[PDB]
Amino acid sequence: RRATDTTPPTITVPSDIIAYRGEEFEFYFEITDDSGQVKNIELSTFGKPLGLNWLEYSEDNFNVPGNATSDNPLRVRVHGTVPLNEPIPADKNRAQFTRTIRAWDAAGNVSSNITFVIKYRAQTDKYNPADPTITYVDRLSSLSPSEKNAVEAAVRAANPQIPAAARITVSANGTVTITYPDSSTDTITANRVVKDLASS
Amino acid sequence: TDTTPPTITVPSDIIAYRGEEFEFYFEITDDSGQVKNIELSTFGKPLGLNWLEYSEDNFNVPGNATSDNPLRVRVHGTVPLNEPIPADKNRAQFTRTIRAWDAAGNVSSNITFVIKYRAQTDKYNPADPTITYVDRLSSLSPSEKNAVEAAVRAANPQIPAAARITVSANGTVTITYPDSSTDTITANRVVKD
Ligand SMILES: CC(=O)N[C@H]1[C@H]([C@H](O)[C@H](O)CO)O[C@@](O[C@@H]2[C@@H](O)[C@H](O)O[C@H](CO)[C@@H]2O)(C(=O)O)C[C@@H]1O
Ligand SMILES: [Ca+2]
Ligand SMILES: [Ca+2]
Ligand SMILES: [Ca+2]
Ligand SMILES: [Ca+2]
Ligand SMILES: [Ca+2]
Ligand SMILES: [Ca+2]
Ligand SMILES: [Ca+2]
Repeated sequence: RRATDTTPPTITVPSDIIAYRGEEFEFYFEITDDSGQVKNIELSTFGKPLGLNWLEYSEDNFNVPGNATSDNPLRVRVHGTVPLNEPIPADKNRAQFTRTIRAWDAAGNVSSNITFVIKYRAQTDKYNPADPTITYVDRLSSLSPSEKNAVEAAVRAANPQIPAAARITVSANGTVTITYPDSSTDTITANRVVKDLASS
Repeated sequence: TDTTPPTITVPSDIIAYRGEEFEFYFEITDDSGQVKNIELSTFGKPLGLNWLEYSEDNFNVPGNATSDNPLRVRVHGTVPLNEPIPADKNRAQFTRTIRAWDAAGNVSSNITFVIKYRAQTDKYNPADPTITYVDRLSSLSPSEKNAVEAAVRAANPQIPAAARITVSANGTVTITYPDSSTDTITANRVVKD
């Protein structure tokens, strides 16, 4: 029987972390140690500061005997919100943060940093608007105020899954813009939104 | 023998707003106590206001038009939403005449009445919304624009539901009424940092 614990904790990372700007997300690390106890973790940029102040996790159940067995792993909930204005470069391949995690057991053994990747995307990547019920108008090239109100309400009614803080605007010819809270957009062409009342 | 025509009181300030139903009353009296009928015209010529209507309830009945209880003729209508408004507001009106007669056939002279009409923004005056706090005064977010619109709407249930409230980058609010006239609420009454 081995006199001392010389083996560091083992960490399982989520494989496909995807976050949308302005929306709360969460993911879990799973950690075990041959001793059954994990003391704490470190999120870093390969040993350097994490540099992501919006990322957080609970230290609940840290450094408790039996908190990290094979049958009952330590489950660390990481969560936060990618800032609304977080820059997305021209190549969306680049809209991600590669970071590292490691963990200590209660015997001074620390694991070697392993990577996880937080991919972040514009809100319109998450949302796909359904077409509204058609609004019938007097002039296709010049909607009235009530007709624009109606169009907005129709687009809203057809899409309850879309954020309430998204703003729906309507042009003179019934073209619909949905601007999500992160200012990314979806467009609905007028021919899918309005029809001439007299012709119909 | 009745030889004297009825007398007619008209409202002094008939003011109608485009697309919105108005109502007013004529009050008519005759010495006999009875008024037979009235006629609305353009100084005797056709009235030419097909959107105007009046009630003929209680016409030509004894005692329908006494000094104490005059004949009260309800007039109502809706000036067309797209009725053109002259640059000179003194011409934004219809000048018409009413005459009335008793059962003896004594007819009054043509009495003038004027229906003034105005854009819907001449009626509506938006109330202050609760202030919306924003991150950047010169560049509102979609969420903040939504909040601004919501607040303006909540403060103004008297403004037509069909009116459209828009919000610019700096929180300036535009209210566009059904007849396409507008009101503006300056940013300073709407947003704060
Ligand atoms: C939005 C953006 O530019 N994202 C980058 C990201 C950032 O540069 C950084 O992580 C935030 O401080 O960095 C990515 O690249 C890393 C390299 O900078 C590092 O030298 O090597 C890493 C190797 O795993 C990694 O490639 C990232 O975090 O994936 C690239 C990403 O587009
Ligand atoms: Ca160990
Ligand atoms: Ca989309
Ligand atoms: Ca008389
Ligand atoms: Ca009476
Ligand atoms: Ca006004
Ligand atoms: Ca006024
Ligand atoms: Ca709206």
